[PDB]
Amino acid sequence: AVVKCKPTSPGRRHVVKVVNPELHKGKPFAPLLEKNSKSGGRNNNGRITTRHIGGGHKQAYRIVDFKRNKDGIPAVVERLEYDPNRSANIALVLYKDGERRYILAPKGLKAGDQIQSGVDAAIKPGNTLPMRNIPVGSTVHNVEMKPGKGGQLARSAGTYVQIVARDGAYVTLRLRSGEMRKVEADCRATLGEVGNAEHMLRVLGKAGAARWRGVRPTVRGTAMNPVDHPHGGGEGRNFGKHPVTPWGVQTKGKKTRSNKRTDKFIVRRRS
Amino acid sequence: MKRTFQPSVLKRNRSHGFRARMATKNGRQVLARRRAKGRARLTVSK
Amino acid sequence: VTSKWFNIDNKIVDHFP
RNA sequence: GAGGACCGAACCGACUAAUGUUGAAAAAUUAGCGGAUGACUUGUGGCUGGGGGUGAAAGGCCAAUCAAACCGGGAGAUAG
RNA sequence: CGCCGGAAGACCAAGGGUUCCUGUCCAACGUUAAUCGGGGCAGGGUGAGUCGACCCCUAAGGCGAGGCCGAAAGGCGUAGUCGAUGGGAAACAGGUUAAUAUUCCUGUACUUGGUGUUACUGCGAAGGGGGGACGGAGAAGGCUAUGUUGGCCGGGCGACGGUUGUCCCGGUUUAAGCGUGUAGGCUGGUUUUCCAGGCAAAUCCGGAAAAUCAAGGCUGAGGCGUGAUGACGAGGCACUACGGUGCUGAAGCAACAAAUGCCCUGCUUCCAGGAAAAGCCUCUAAGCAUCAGGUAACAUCAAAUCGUACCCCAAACCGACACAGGUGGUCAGGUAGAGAAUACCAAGGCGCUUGAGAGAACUCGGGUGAAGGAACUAGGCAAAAUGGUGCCGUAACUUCGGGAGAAGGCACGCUGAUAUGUAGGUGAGGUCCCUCGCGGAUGGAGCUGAAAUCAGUCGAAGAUACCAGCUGGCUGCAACUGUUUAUUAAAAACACAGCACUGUGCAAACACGAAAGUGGACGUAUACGGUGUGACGCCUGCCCGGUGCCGGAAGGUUAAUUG
RNA sequence: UUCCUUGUCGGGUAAGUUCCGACCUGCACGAAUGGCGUAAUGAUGGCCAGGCUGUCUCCACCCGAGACUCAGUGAAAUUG
RNA sequence: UUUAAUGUUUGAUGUUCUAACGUUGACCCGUAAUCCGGGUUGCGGACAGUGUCUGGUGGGUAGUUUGACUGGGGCGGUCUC
Ligand SMILES: N[C@@H](Cc1c[nH]c2ccccc12)C(=O)O
Ligand SMILES: [K+]
Ligand SMILES: [K+]
Ligand SMILES: [K+]
Ligand SMILES: [K+]
Ligand SMILES: [K+]
Ligand SMILES: [K+]
Ligand SMILES: [K+]
Ligand SMILES: [K+]
Ligand SMILES: [K+]
Ligand SMILES: [K+]
Ligand SMILES: [K+]
Ligand SMILES: [K+]
Ligand SMILES: [K+]
Ligand SMILES: [K+]
Ligand SMILES: [K+]
Ligand SMILES: [K+]
Ligand SMILES: [K+]
Ligand SMILES: [K+]
Ligand SMILES: [K+]
Ligand SMILES: [K+]
Ligand SMILES: [K+]
Ligand SMILES: [K+]
Ligand SMILES: [K+]
Ligand SMILES: [K+]
Ligand SMILES: [K+]
Ligand SMILES: [K+]
Ligand SMILES: [K+]
Ligand SMILES: [K+]
Ligand SMILES: [K+]
Ligand SMILES: [K+]
Ligand SMILES: [Mg+2]
Ligand SMILES: [Mg+2]
Ligand SMILES: [Mg+2]
Ligand SMILES: [Mg+2]
Ligand SMILES: [Mg+2]
Ligand SMILES: [Mg+2]
Ligand SMILES: [Mg+2]
Ligand SMILES: [Mg+2]
Ligand SMILES: [Mg+2]
Ligand SMILES: [Mg+2]
Ligand SMILES: [Mg+2]
Ligand SMILES: [Mg+2]
Ligand SMILES: [Mg+2]
Ligand SMILES: [Mg+2]
Ligand SMILES: [Mg+2]
Ligand SMILES: [Mg+2]
Ligand SMILES: [Mg+2]
Ligand SMILES: [Mg+2]
Ligand SMILES: [Mg+2]
Ligand SMILES: [Mg+2]
Ligand SMILES: [Mg+2]
Ligand SMILES: [Mg+2]
Ligand SMILES: [Mg+2]
Ligand SMILES: [Mg+2]
Ligand SMILES: [Mg+2]
Ligand SMILES: [Mg+2]
Ligand SMILES: [Mg+2]
Ligand SMILES: [Mg+2]
Ligand SMILES: [Mg+2]
Ligand SMILES: [Mg+2]
Ligand SMILES: [Mg+2]
Ligand SMILES: [Mg+2]
Ligand SMILES: [Mg+2]
Ligand SMILES: [Mg+2]
Ligand SMILES: [Mg+2]
Ligand SMILES: [Mg+2]
Ligand SMILES: [Mg+2]
Ligand SMILES: [Mg+2]
Ligand SMILES: [Mg+2]
Ligand SMILES: [Mg+2]
Ligand SMILES: [Mg+2]
Ligand SMILES: [Mg+2]
Ligand SMILES: [Mg+2]
Ligand SMILES: [Mg+2]
Ligand SMILES: [Mg+2]
Ligand SMILES: [Mg+2]
Ligand SMILES: [Mg+2]
Ligand SMILES: [Mg+2]
Ligand SMILES: [Mg+2]
Ligand SMILES: [Mg+2]
Ligand SMILES: [Mg+2]
Ligand SMILES: [Mg+2]
Ligand SMILES: [Mg+2]
Ligand SMILES: [Mg+2]
Ligand SMILES: [Mg+2]
Ligand SMILES: [Mg+2]
Ligand SMILES: [Mg+2]
Ligand SMILES: [Mg+2]
Ligand SMILES: [Mg+2]
Ligand SMILES: [Mg+2]
Ligand SMILES: [Mg+2]
Ligand SMILES: [Mg+2]
Ligand SMILES: [Mg+2]
Ligand SMILES: [Mg+2]
Ligand SMILES: [Mg+2]
Ligand SMILES: [Mg+2]
Ligand SMILES: [Mg+2]
Ligand SMILES: [Mg+2]
Ligand SMILES: [Mg+2]
Ligand SMILES: [Mg+2]
Ligand SMILES: [Mg+2]
Ligand SMILES: [Mg+2]
Ligand SMILES: [Mg+2]
Ligand SMILES: [Mg+2]
Ligand SMILES: [Mg+2]
Ligand SMILES: [Mg+2]
Repeated sequence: AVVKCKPTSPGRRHVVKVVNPELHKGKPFAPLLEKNSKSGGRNNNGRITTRHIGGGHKQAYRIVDFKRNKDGIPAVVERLEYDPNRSANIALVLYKDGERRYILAPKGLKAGDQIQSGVDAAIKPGNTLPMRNIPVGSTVHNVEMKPGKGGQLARSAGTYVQIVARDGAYVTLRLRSGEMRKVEADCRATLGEVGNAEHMLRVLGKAGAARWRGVRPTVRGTAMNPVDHPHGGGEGRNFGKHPVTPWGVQTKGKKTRSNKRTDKFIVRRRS
Repeated sequence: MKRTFQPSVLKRNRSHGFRARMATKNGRQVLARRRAKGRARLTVSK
Repeated sequence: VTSKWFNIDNKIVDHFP
């Protein structure tokens, strides 16, 4: 649920937090953890290649199962957990043979529920099938783009995809951006939407709350000198030029996609 | 107040030492110039 | 050097514009 | 028993005034001043290199040097 | 006599390198003299199985066989191999030198290997599993370091009134190890049968089923016992080459208070969700199978090499100086106090390497001031004032938290009584139980001890010193805490939570790179980048002609090419 | 943000080019290079009052460190 | 002159295909290896992408220019006949 903090301090007045009482209060499953060191937005040349990144809390990577290729063996959800590396929540599932894995938690999934993957699985949320066995119109998530590669679409909190049509070897999906696309019908997808759909209702409340997430402050280009940004300079506040990125390219309207080899899979761009 | 030279013999050697000069092509150019000139101490070593 | 801070201080130096 | 909560030492800063101005000091002292569980502070190590870095953005900082560092060379540049 | 005493004392890391200690010298060095010195000269001094490095293991990062890429030089990177600021076996007390000591000596210990004998026996990894192994805050409870008082022991009977007592001074210390297993903390235990899991196997780990048991196990400060009939010990005595050296040696207890240390890597809670690898335990594979190998006891051997002096808030390091500067960690007594603030002291250490006079103007740093009280000035700048604890009391406005310590006011010492010291805290002896114990109940000796009320009393003054808010009214700007021109600008500037537009369908856009690649991100449109605005409230009107961007494609013009 | 300009009117003062309230003749405001408000906050700008005072009328005395004399050591800028 | 029928390119367009080429899909081996290479297969596929030439855009970056007279210079005016 979303709760509003009381204004007992200027830094608490506007904070809204999302509290889920049914997450796990404990340490995560140790065998499925890994090391995740930060970068500061710097590449192998030592140079800043993405700006406004740096700092934050230490985090551990949870090895999440995006492929779901353990076909035919049922699993039971053991608990729901907090993942620092993604906006959605993960679930820990135990297979009938004694293997534990992490999956993205769909909406409505709670501890004790039964999930299964493969061509013979039932049509209920949390189940993974190839998309030629999923009825048209269904709402799916964690969609594969190439068979056997692992899910890459609709992986964020509250997102999903719709299977709009099927024709021979391809299905037409409506992506969350409102964009039609064709994928091969042998790609798998999980039934249902991604949980934590109230993740967007939170309000950070203070400037230090965003430094906990590893985001350094942004300086407006219009507040620089001409040697720094194309927007800099002037006495008082002057703009008098068309907006551009710090490397000179026009923003606010110009289109940047140029990929001629995947253009055959785009039925219709977003609007 | 704090000055610019804060000694540390570990970083003095990992920066300017003999084995650091020898590790690159330009470092070995410096050592060849100091031998030609005739310097008694080639590097900051011991 | 060059200073003689009062030969750098430009209230003292730049007195007649 | 929360909090970029409160008062206040260590610690980090630098708002005012006086002294000093071939200084005790190439930026300090004295008396007051701000923050003081945090967007804090500090030790050791590492990475980014000059039209380049880094910059909560002052053309600020990059070894007392910065509207383009320092060293050597072109070089005895050119100088109505 | 004065000064520091959360240091101006003691111990280290970094850095320096002989400055350390003894004899001798005073030319130069020392902001003066020097018989002195961190100065000159000569000699001496640094002792380790356990402390540190080296060593085994890794982080960020480096290098990198092959490899991919690049005019050359080279770039990136796999297997690997390095790289601590982190993980990994083991020693304490006393004595001793002029100068080293957990290193030497005395006493008492512990750790890991090799070899050998004896006894029993399934051993084996580059592989599997466990473990190592981890956040912020908060609250205590149990302790100890440590301190105070009493008892005990040794000495004292006082330069001036008094001082054989409810008097004065000093001491009252003891370790690692080894034994026991306690306050606390976590966890259900045992056996059997089966199994799509753990790159193969597994008796190990994971999972499923049944029977049985109400307990078992893991961890753990402190205390107690021993170590220890020892050592140390106030003093006394005997010498002194006057610095010290030799000998002997009493008491060596209890109560109370108490940590920021320990149990505690615990427990509770929150969201921002909190290293890796080895040592270590265990399971098997290939292999070997009267062996080898493993477990235990005993005996024996080994534990190499390098550091070790001295200074380290400093005259020895960084600042050209014997320079009001800078410099990480550890230790942390008393009386008042909430306190590591502040005042006076202890242990300990110092008086800052020119002095002697005098007592002009002026400058610097302070004290007091008649009457007035901002008239000063750009401006109450600077000074003066306020200042503590407890209780009463407190407006507009408000986002309902605030404002607010609003404003303002009252009490405050000492002595006596309530009460020969109260409420509270701690808790002995004793008695009973049993679980005969590091136990439970009762009990209250002794110790410690606020706050208040009544009564009296002194001063001009009782928050007496040090320490320690000035307050209120109207208004501009920026919501706020932050950041910024090291070294003349701290702000109304930058940031910010929030808002909007816009790009991006994943080999993403985008950025760094002749490239390979890398970041974005081990993310996936509730995500990511760019741009502007800037909490919140009420809102954000008209113009697409110009420049830009987006869509269109009929027609006009239009390159290489062809010829 | 307003040149003319110390606009005019009201308030506060004995006296107010600043301040506060209004008016609108906006040289030359105005709606995310946001408009108008706003509790709390600020070493933020302006103005007013109480207390307090050597800031001042208008200075006087005292306490120390220099300045002065003696002994010792011993500079610098500058200069036909 | 118009027209078609004929065989061909040769162009244009379109649709199929696979064998170049791509693969930051899966699996197997070198191998103790998320690099690389080889192999088997899937999906794309003569497209994409790279070279040479070419039109456009291009303060992202660079080199430069921005007159003289003048009762100081700028502003204004003038500069030859
Ligand atoms: N006058 C001051 C400050 C100062 C230092 N350097 C300066 C240069 C210019 C002006 C002033 C200064 C001094 O001498 O310490
Ligand atoms: K592990
Ligand atoms: K910004
Ligand atoms: K500007
Ligand atoms: K608290
Ligand atoms: K740190
Ligand atoms: K340069
Ligand atoms: K001398
Ligand atoms: K000197
Ligand atoms: K270390
Ligand atoms: K093992
Ligand atoms: K088992
Ligand atoms: K030593
Ligand atoms: K106060
Ligand atoms: K400030
Ligand atoms: K700024
Ligand atoms: K966006
Ligand atoms: K990554
Ligand atoms: K227009
Ligand atoms: K237009
Ligand atoms: K138009
Ligand atoms: K105006
Ligand atoms: K008036
Ligand atoms: K009046
Ligand atoms: K405003
Ligand atoms: K301020
Ligand atoms: K104000
Ligand atoms: K292929
Ligand atoms: K092409
Ligand atoms: K003239
Ligand atoms: K003339
Ligand atoms: Mg950004
Ligand atoms: Mg932003
Ligand atoms: Mg600026
Ligand atoms: Mg520019
Ligand atoms: Mg302007
Ligand atoms: Mg605070
Ligand atoms: Mg302070
Ligand atoms: Mg600063
Ligand atoms: Mg100051
Ligand atoms: Mg100060
Ligand atoms: Mg304050
Ligand atoms: Mg404070
Ligand atoms: Mg923080
Ligand atoms: Mg500027
Ligand atoms: Mg220099
Ligand atoms: Mg500098
Ligand atoms: Mg230049
Ligand atoms: Mg030349
Ligand atoms: Mg020359
Ligand atoms: Mg004192
Ligand atoms: Mg010497
Ligand atoms: Mg000496
Ligand atoms: Mg002398
Ligand atoms: Mg000395
Ligand atoms: Mg000497
Ligand atoms: Mg490399
Ligand atoms: Mg190693
Ligand atoms: Mg010594
Ligand atoms: Mg392991
Ligand atoms: Mg006696
Ligand atoms: Mg006696
Ligand atoms: Mg007498
Ligand atoms: Mg006594
Ligand atoms: Mg290893
Ligand atoms: Mg020195
Ligand atoms: Mg020098
Ligand atoms: Mg001195
Ligand atoms: Mg000093
Ligand atoms: Mg310090
Ligand atoms: Mg003190
Ligand atoms: Mg002493
Ligand atoms: Mg005097
Ligand atoms: Mg007076
Ligand atoms: Mg008087
Ligand atoms: Mg008076
Ligand atoms: Mg006046
Ligand atoms: Mg006047
Ligand atoms: Mg003042
Ligand atoms: Mg009022
Ligand atoms: Mg209230
Ligand atoms: Mg109230
Ligand atoms: Mg009050
Ligand atoms: Mg105003
Ligand atoms: Mg502000
Ligand atoms: Mg502030
Ligand atoms: Mg400054
Ligand atoms: Mg200043
Ligand atoms: Mg300043
Ligand atoms: Mg962005
Ligand atoms: Mg703005
Ligand atoms: Mg167009
Ligand atoms: Mg008036
Ligand atoms: Mg007005
Ligand atoms: Mg404006
Ligand atoms: Mg405008
Ligand atoms: Mg508008
Ligand atoms: Mg606008
Ligand atoms: Mg406004
Ligand atoms: Mg004199
Ligand atoms: Mg003299
Ligand atoms: Mg001269
Ligand atoms: Mg240019
Ligand atoms: Mg151009
Ligand atoms: Mg040129
Ligand atoms: Mg001219
Ligand atoms: Mg003229």
